[PDB]
Amino acid sequence: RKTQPYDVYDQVEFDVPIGSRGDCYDRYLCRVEEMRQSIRIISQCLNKMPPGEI
Amino acid sequence: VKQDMPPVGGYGPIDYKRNLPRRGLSGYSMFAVGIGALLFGYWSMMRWNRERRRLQIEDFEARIALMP
Repeated sequence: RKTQPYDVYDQVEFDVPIGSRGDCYDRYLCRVEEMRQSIRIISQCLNKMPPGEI
Repeated sequence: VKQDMPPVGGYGPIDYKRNLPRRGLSGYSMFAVGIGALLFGYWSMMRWNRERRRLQIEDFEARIALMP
């Protein structure tokens, strides 16, 4: 998403979480913060919706 | 006229904080409460034990004087 924008993802502000020790509790916390950043992308998407076309 | 669904007037903030209030107190207070209540129970148990020791000696007097 951050490297190759396949859509307008380059114009929403978030940060993908990184792991630390390559580990299942650590991977769990990575999933949790990916959920949190999905909430932030929903917030910015509801902020900047254009009334363009279907 | 147009009747799409844009955000009408903009939507407010949405929280994403890890908001953990950390309910409770320090652990030294927890040790103080535990040792205090434990020692309270020890003193009350000691007093009741020696009261029943007095009554147990009285029951021994009953069995001594009752025997011949």
